[PDB]
Amino acid sequence: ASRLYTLVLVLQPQRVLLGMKKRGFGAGRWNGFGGKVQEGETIEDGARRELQEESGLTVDALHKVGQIVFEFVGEPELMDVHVFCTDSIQGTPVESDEMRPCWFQLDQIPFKDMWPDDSYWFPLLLQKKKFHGYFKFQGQDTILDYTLREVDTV
Ligand SMILES: CCc1c(NC)nc(N)nc1N1CCCCC1
Repeated sequence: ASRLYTLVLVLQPQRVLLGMKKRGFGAGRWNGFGGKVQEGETIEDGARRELQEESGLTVDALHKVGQIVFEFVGEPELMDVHVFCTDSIQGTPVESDEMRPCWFQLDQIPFKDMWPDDSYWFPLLLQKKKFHGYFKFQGQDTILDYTLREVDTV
C-alpha cells in the first residue's frame, strides 16, 4: 500500500523558499515543507498545516504541480508525495523546531544538499510543468530506478 505525504514549494519569480531539516527524517538536507497527511484532513489541508507548522506561513492558493512515488527497499509502504507550489504567501517565514527557512536564487538551488531526486524533477517545477515521478531508493543517497514524465492533470 502507500502513505500520503505533502510537499510545498514557495516559488517566487526570482527565488524559491527552502528549509533546512533540523531533526528527524531527512535531517541535514534542504527541502520544501510538508510531511504526513493525517486522518481527517484533505491532502491540501495537510500541506497548509505542515507549511504553517514548519515555517509559520499561510497561503491563499496552493496549486497541484506534482506527484512523486517513492519506494525504499525493504520498507513496505510506498511514499505518495503530492507536490504543491505557490507564489503568494502570507507572512514572513520563521524557524521551527523542524525547519530553518532560507530564500535561494533560482540559479543557486543547493542540489548537492537536497534529496537526490530533486535534481531530476526540480527543473520541471521551475518550468511550471506538471509531472508524475517515481524513484526507488536504496537507503537515502542511491537512486536505483526512476521514471519521470510531464502530465496534463496531476
Ligand atoms: C523521502 C521522500 C522525499 C524525497 N525522496 C527521496 N524527496 C523530497 N524532495 N522530499 C521527500 N519528502 C517530502 C514529504 C515529507 C517527507 C520527505
